[PDB]
Amino acid sequence: HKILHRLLQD
Amino acid sequence: KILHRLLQD
Amino acid sequence: LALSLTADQMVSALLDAEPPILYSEYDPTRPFSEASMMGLLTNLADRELVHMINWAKRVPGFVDLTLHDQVHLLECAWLEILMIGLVWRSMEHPGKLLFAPNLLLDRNQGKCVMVEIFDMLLATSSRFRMMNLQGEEFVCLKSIILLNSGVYEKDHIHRVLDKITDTLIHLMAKAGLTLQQQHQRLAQLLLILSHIRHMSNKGMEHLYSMKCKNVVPLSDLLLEMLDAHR
Amino acid sequence: SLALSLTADQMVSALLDAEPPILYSEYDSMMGLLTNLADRELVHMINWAKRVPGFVDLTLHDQVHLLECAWLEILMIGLVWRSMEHPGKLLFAPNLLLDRNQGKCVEGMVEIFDMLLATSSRFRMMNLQGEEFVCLKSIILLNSGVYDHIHRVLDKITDTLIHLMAKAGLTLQQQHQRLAQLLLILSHIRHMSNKGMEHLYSMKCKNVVPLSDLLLEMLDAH
Ligand SMILES: Oc1ccc(C(c2ccccc2)=C2[C@H]3CCC[C@@H]2CCC3)cc1
Ligand SMILES: Oc1ccc(C(c2ccccc2)=C2[C@H]3CCC[C@@H]2CCC3)cc1
Repeated sequence: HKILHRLLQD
Repeated sequence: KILHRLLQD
Repeated sequence: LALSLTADQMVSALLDAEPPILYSEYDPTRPFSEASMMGLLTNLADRELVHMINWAKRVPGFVDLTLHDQVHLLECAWLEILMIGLVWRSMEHPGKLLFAPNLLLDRNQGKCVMVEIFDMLLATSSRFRMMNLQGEEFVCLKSIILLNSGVYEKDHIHRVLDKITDTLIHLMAKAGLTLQQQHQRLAQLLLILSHIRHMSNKGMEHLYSMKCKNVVPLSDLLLEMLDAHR
Repeated sequence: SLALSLTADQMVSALLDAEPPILYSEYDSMMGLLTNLADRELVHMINWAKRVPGFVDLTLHDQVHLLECAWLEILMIGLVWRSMEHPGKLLFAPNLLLDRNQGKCVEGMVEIFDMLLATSSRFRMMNLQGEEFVCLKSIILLNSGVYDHIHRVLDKITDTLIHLMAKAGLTLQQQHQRLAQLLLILSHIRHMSNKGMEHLYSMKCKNVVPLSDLLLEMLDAH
């Protein structure tokens, strides 16, 4: 996935 | 510069 | 001298300064080739620039600036000004961009050359329609764009900007908006200016992508206005 | 929404509490240091964004887009804010204080440096307050989409800005003038971000700088 995408849900 | 000439009057 | 106007006198001056809506040289009796669309826009924009220049001179406070700063402001703002005009004209025509009364651009046409720019221009336009942007507000915003284009004579621009702000507030207050509504409306309108700045920079890139590709027959004036942005 | 559930003072307090820290430049070359700094700043920025009232209320799709659109703007207003106590200098980090002359050996950056310095000077002359700064930065984030809830939160932050100015003793006239000037500076920040984005992409194309994975993805959104 996109890093920004993962960081926002992590 | 063309803008100079047009900016007169 | 521009600091001695009333809000009504400021509006009056700005309305008088308004350039006319121009026509394109599009022939309706003949089939229009899609590959000539940029030719019509370039020709149109080039003619709009002359009217814009004389409009700037009739913006209170502008002539008070030196010739150098008048040039720098016009060089920085010209595409922004063309865009807010375009956005304003396209309000009563949902889904399309009214470059001219005889030049309407639809989204699928943008797919022939500019789709991303198109959608942003429409979004800005519909938002003005959603907010019921008034003509008096429009001329204020456009004059603000002109005076706020230069990033890097100083205090004068500041005082005129405050003057147009008071004018805008006075217009909203005259319309019957509460104090809170005036602030919120003022905020939303100026935040839309950031979008106009954004679209201008993207459009400038798009103009360079085509000028280098020999796809847009530009005038000496447009080449001069375009080269100002690196 | 939480943002619409807060008072003006509660909004300010929440934004101040959400603030990311000032980071230091690190070794592992000017662009190399900037890239490493920005990359670590982005991680804190994302965490900051999740702490901005109203932002979490958005779908994750909307959150991605806003951050993809605003990230360089947010980096820049932060840089501009940090540099206010250093006339003619950019405080990228406490151990990385640069003037316009350092932005020469990279091409296209010295022009951006001049604009950042001028923007920092404007905030300095306006006596910009920290409370106002966190409001503007949140506005930048929520307005980045040139693409009703967001509008409501934007109105909330607008009222909050007006509240701060009223508390400071500014008259109603001074309030809408100051508000206008601050928001007009956001147009300059948008402009600088667009140019910065151009510079970064050209440097990536020329393969002169190694941008991080996150920066690559963020930049590829533009
Ligand atoms: O009123 C306007 C506003 C903008 C334009 C022009 C334009 C400007 C200069 C030369 C050629 C086209 C453009 C360009 C190209 C596509 C349509 C619009 C918007 C973005 C940049 C043309 C007329
Ligand atoms: O806080 C900041 C602000 C800006 C920067 C960076 C930056 C951003 C991303 C990657 C690498 C460098 C930049 C670049 C290069 C010049 C300095 C500034 C401003 C314009 C683009 C870095 C940190």
